[PDB]
Amino acid sequence: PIVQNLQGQMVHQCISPRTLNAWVKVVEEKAFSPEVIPMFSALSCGATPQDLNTMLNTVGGHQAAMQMLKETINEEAAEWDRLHPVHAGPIAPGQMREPRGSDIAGTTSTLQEQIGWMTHNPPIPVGEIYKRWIILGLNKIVRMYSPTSILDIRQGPKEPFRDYVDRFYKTLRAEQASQEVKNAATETLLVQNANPDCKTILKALGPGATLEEMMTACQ
Amino acid sequence: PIVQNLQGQMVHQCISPRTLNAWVKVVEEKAFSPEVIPMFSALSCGATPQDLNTMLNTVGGHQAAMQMLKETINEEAAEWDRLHPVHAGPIAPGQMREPRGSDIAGTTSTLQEQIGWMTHNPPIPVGEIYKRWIILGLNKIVRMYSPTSILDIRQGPKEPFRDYVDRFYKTLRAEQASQEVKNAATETLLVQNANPDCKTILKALGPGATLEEMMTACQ
Amino acid sequence: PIVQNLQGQMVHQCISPRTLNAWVKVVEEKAFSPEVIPMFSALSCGATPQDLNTMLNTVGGHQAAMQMLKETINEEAAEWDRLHPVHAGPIAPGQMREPRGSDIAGTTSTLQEQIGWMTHNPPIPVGEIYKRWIILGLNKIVRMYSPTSILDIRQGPKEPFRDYVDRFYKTLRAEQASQEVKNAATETLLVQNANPDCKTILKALGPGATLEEMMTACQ
Amino acid sequence: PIVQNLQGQMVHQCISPRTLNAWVKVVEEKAFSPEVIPMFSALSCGATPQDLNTMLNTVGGHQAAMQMLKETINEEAAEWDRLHPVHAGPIAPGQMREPRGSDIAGTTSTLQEQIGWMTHNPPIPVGEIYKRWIILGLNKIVRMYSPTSILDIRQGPKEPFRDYVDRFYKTLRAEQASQEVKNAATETLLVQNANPDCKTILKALGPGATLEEMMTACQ
Amino acid sequence: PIVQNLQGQMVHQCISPRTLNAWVKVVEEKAFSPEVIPMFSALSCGATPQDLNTMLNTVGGHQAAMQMLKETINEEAAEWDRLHPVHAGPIAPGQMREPRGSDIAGTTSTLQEQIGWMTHNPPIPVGEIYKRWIILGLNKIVRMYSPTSILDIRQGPKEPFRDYVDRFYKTLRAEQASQEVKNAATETLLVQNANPDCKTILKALGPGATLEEMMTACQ
Amino acid sequence: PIVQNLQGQMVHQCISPRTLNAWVKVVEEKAFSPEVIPMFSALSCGATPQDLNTMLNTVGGHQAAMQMLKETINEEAAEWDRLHPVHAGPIAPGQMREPRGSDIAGTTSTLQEQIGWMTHNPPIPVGEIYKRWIILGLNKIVRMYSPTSILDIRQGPKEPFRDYVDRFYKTLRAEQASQEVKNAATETLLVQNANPDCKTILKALGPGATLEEMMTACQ
Ligand SMILES: Cc1ccc(Cn2c(=O)c(=O)[nH]c3ccccc32)cc1
Ligand SMILES: Cc1ccc(Cn2c(=O)c(=O)[nH]c3ccccc32)cc1
Ligand SMILES: Cc1ccc(Cn2c(=O)c(=O)[nH]c3ccccc32)cc1
Ligand SMILES: Cc1ccc(Cn2c(=O)c(=O)[nH]c3ccccc32)cc1
Ligand SMILES: Cc1ccc(Cn2c(=O)c(=O)[nH]c3ccccc32)cc1
Ligand SMILES: Cc1ccc(Cn2c(=O)c(=O)[nH]c3ccccc32)cc1
Repeated sequence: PIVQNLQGQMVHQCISPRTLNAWVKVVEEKAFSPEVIPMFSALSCGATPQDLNTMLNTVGGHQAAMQMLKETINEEAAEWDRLHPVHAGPIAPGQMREPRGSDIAGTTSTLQEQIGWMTHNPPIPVGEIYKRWIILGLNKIVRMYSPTSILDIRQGPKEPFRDYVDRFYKTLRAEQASQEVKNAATETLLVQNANPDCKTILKALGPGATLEEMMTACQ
Repeated sequence: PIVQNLQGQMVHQCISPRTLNAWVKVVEEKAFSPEVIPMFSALSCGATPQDLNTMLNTVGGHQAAMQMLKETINEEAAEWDRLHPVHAGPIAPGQMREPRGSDIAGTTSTLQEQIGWMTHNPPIPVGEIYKRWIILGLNKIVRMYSPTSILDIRQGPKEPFRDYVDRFYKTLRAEQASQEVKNAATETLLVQNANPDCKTILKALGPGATLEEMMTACQ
Repeated sequence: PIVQNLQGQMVHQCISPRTLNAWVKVVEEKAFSPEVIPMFSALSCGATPQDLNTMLNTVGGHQAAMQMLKETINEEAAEWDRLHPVHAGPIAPGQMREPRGSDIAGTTSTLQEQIGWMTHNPPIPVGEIYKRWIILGLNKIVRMYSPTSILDIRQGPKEPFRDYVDRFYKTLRAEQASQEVKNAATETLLVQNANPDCKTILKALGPGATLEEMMTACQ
Repeated sequence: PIVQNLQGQMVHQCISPRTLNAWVKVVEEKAFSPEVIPMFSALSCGATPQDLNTMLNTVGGHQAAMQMLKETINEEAAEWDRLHPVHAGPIAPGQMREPRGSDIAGTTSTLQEQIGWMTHNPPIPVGEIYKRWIILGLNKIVRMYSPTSILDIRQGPKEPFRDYVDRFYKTLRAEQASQEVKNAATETLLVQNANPDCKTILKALGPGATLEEMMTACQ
Repeated sequence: PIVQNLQGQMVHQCISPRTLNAWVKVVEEKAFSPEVIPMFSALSCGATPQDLNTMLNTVGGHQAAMQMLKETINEEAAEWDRLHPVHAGPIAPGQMREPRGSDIAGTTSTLQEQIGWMTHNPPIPVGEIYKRWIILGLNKIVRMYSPTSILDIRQGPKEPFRDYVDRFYKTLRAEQASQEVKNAATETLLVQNANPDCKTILKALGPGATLEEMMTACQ
Repeated sequence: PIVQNLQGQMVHQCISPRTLNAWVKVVEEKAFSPEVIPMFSALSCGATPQDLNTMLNTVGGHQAAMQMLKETINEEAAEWDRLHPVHAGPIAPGQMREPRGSDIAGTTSTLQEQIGWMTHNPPIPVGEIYKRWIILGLNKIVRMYSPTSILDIRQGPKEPFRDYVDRFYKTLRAEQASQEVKNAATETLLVQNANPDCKTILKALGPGATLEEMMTACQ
């Protein structure tokens, strides 16, 4: 990654063993559960494109997912190239060349070039650009691997309401419902899919009930 | 987080793998037992709003709780906006814009803006403001998930007094009794809910007994 | 805590995840065995009052003990206030206010105030003052939770002498005998409570025997 | 390794215990699964040739592989010597000698010489040169230890499509198919080797289907 | 401990959680096996007397040993006081007082005084002095807890010679034989205590055999 | 060890708990398997003689090996003294004395002297000299503890060739065959000791086959 030292200049540091191991293990333990994404983003704070490739490449399973991710990355790279075409022909001696999609994705750029872009004034933030493409890809994967439709999350006759809501919102997160929909579901699908007893209590609370109020009601 | 380097300027550091892992694991092991809150506060020492979101987002279960927390955060954000309305229309070139509720909660502000606020002279402490909202939310959750009323904590006939008081005060903490009430209960509910034998000893000590004195008495 | 950076000024650092975890785990594993106290003292080296509260608050069990500790802290705070009354009425603009008991215990003071006191020239060492109160409290707890009187530590007929002395001194430590008494017991209670065979050997060594000499004798 | 200190000069640091242990353990757990290579590359970020030898030498098993790697390294060294012959006869007093193949591989050069080369202006990057030779060798090993031809990866009658694609791409990675071939296989061998039911669905999608589309289709 | 910062002045650092935990665990796992001593010495590199007390106090078992150690420390302290008597009466304002035995052992000196002594020019190395007393004490303990005389280490009829020599030298180390005796035993007791078969081979090698030669002979 | 700080001067640092623990554990787990040696060398990067003694002394078993190592060290020390005799009689006030063998081995020199030698301009590298003696000793031990002659490594009738070559080269490493012999064995003993079926294939490849070619052939 690129970090500020204790004196305030932006320099390259090696990715740490603790970072490498954290990411491998989270993938091992959680696969593409949705909370893996924010972990990825945090573990790659300051990453160069080289670093981002390192983290993805150190993953041993999930190779169907990694191939899908490559496809997504190529799509975004191709759109970058449409928006930001680069000059063919030789570089001005000693000067910074402009990055193409494949330079952002780290496949045609050197570590030195990446550093040069990211520490330019002002920065050409190739690490952040590539990270956004990667996350775009990873979210598609999360959605793909989500095993259950929200329509099939229904409260069991003996299932505590709390346990049911946990299942409901865990499913909506993986299915990647917007926050509008997450904020709205509380007045609709969450009640409809509740068991008869709690459905009756919830119906009676009336509209505009907070989730806290609904959960208290069905305790 | 924002830290002082070894030379005394306030700079942004990446959230560490050890921090990320600590929080995930405490949640995994303790859920919303009350001691989780002070751990959260300590693990997020110096956090930006981005960092606070990271820590909350890396939590994989408890999604009913995380939705309730969003609701709390929106409420506080809306109150911030009532108290501190911001100018519509374009920013003075190169100048710091004022933060709205959603900028404090990190949903409409960039990391760079957050840093700018938090390292201004004097600071607009957006990390601390958002942390307070989050903790407000988390305490509601603790109270919600508290499984037992203090009225149902009664000393067993063979239950050592110490074990009973531990249960009593653990329950009061989760139910979020004030310190007035915690300091007062020792002369009332704690005696009433004791077993017959210890109740008799405690009754005889007379009023004004310390908890240490009560515990010694029923040893 | 407050630390010296690599350049020699006194600055605030976040309490580390390793520190937080160390303390929680020592409490989990050892409860209020006496060696917990020196661990507490070492883990809170440089602590502000905020830090000390953090460490105590992160403890999930032992709530009877934590309530007793609050009582002790209030007692010491009240004695501080008797010895060092503070001016009512408004603070001199920009100047340091004097700390009350509850400011030392971190309940009415901000982190910024605490830092200001502790890094004043010369320091008002609020972290060390509060730590002493806490330890005073913790020692009471150790003594309370000590399960056995020294009078009931007697050497078994087949019990190796070494194992017996270990039990003896472990018990005296928890019961909080002075070092005078620890240094004296070797000529008295330790012999009296030994088994017949070793009692005879010890009696014959005569007075002024070191513990090393006594232990060699009964090997 | 050679690192930038907090002041911006290039200096030698000892290889860390965490690094040493990481590499030994990844080899212990994964042998020459393909994801071991990018881990090696990341764990040896900034390595001198001495460091690279350390990491290889600390491996206790896999000695057939380590012998094959020596052979590869000798081959590359011999090609370096063909391209970059060095002056026989004595060194200019106080001046930097040019590196031979065996100096790059760390077998005839001292740590001091290695440092001198790598921190020259401009650097003679002996660590990166040797790392490339090592990786060249390691990839041969991965391919050698790959247990299954891609022709034998066929979807089971009850095998979920996702699980089959994971097997397929894991195998192609170890067999070291190019990215052209990985990007192409999706329209050919992957369909042919699918089970009858999914083969029919895939055939009907038509050509130009993304892997995401294929995977959705056979869900 | 007292350390050199990154700028070259001698300053006080907090004892680390990793250090505290290392020592507790080595004692837990190895008790007073002889190799515990060099671990103690290394873990307390740079220690103040306060730090040394911390490490000893954090030990929960072995209280007979800790009492014996106190006795040893008092003996050395008393000898220090005989050799280096201090002026009674008040300290020169602002000046360094001379350390008594109990100031070296950290029982009558403050951390600030300890630091003042240890960073004086030239240093009064109170940490190293106290460490020597402690080690003197610990060696007595090792010897006390050594379970077997060297006279009872005899090679079994089916016991490999190597395993026998390991037992022999492990025992001599705990019994604290000098290096003269360790270097000499190879020509005497080690042969005498060997089994008949290896005794015959060893006898025939003749005098002046190295341990390597003896071990090869009885392989 | 002696390290470069973040400002570029050579200073003494305490050996870390992580280093101490790494070495003890590698010895516990691997004994004197050959890969232990390069681990030792790496873990003692920058070591003073004091540090080297620490690492050796913290080893609790293998005392026959540690005695043999002492003997080796005395031999090298005695040869140093033959080559580099030192002046008897008093040191020039304030000046650096020359190191004898026992000063290099850390038995008659102080830490301060060691530091003085190692940070002299130019350095008298006593840490590296002693490390070489130690490694010389350790290699003898590896060879001694090697359980099997290369003549007894023969391929089983159902033993995969790869598994056989691993056994072969693991044995040659412990027996400490030169690289000439390791590079040569592939055309001789490795074929002769192969099973009949693979022996026939190998014989037919003809001379000059790489190990990669041989291994492919017998797959
Ligand atoms: C066809 C294509 C698309 C995108 C990439 C980017 N990329 C790398 O360069 C790399 O080393 N590993 C990667 C792992 C997983 C996804 C993309 C990776 C490569 C090839
Ligand atoms: C409707 C609404 C309210 C509050 C927030 C703040 N927030 C984030 O921005 C985020 O990334 N994760 C969060 C996790 C748990 C609670 C609030 C989070 C978002 C949306
Ligand atoms: C009545 C009373 C007495 C003392 C304290 C001090 N104190 C805190 O402020 C805190 O946050 N946690 C604490 C945990 C355990 C003991 C005292 C704590 C609070 C209340
Ligand atoms: C014949 C030959 C070729 C290459 C090398 C390079 N090399 C080292 O120097 C070393 O110490 N360990 C190594 C481990 C595994 C591969 C090559 C190593 C040595 C000998
Ligand atoms: C009578 C006497 C002798 C020596 C000491 C020194 N000492 C401490 O001060 C301490 O806090 N813990 C200690 C643990 C184990 C041995 C000596 C310790 C105290 C008392
Ligand atoms: C007779 C003799 C030879 C060599 C040494 C060097 N040496 C130490 O000084 C030490 O403290 N531990 C050591 C452990 C294992 C080998 C040599 C050690 C001492 C004595």
